[PDB]
Amino acid sequence: YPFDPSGVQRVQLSGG
Amino acid sequence: RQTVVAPTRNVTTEKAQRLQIRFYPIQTDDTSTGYRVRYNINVGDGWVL
Amino acid sequence: RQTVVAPTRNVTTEKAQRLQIRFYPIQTDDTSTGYRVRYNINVGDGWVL
Amino acid sequence: TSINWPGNDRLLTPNMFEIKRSVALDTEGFTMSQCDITKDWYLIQMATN
Repeated sequence: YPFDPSGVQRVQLSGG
Repeated sequence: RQTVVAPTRNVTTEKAQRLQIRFYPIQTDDTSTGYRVRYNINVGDGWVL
Repeated sequence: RQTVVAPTRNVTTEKAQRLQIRFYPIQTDDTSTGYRVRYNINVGDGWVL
Repeated sequence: TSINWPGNDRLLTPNMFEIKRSVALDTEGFTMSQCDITKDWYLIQMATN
C-alpha cells in the first residue's frame, strides 16, 4: 500500500 | 490551564470507510400476523460492530 | 500459403467451466428513486474476471 | 477546492453535512428521531455532545 506523508495533497487510499 | 491531547495516532484509519452502514433485508416474507425481515450483516476484518 | 496454428495447449481447461455466468441479486431494497442491487462475484482460483 | 474533510465515504452522504431532509420527499431514508433531521447529522451531534 502507498504511505503518503505529504502535508498537502495525499491520495484517497480507499483500500480494503 | 491544562489541555487534554487527543491520541492522534493508531486510533483511526485513513482508509475510506463508511461511518454508518444501512442493512436492507435479503428476505421479507410478509404475512398477515407478522412482518419478518432477514438481514445479512457483513463485518469485514478490522471492523468491530 | 502459410497457416497460423492455434497454441493447442495451455490455453483452455478440459475441466467443465461455465463460459458465461449470471449473478442474480442477493439483496435488493427496491425503493422509489433508485433500485439497489448487490451481488457476490465469486471468482475461484484458476479463474480470472 | 476539492479536499472534502469527511472525504472517506464516512457519512451516508459523504460529500455534505446533510443537516435535514424533508421526510415527505424522503425515499431512501437517512432521517432520524422521527423528524426531518438526518442520520448523519444526528450521529455527528450525538457523538460531539
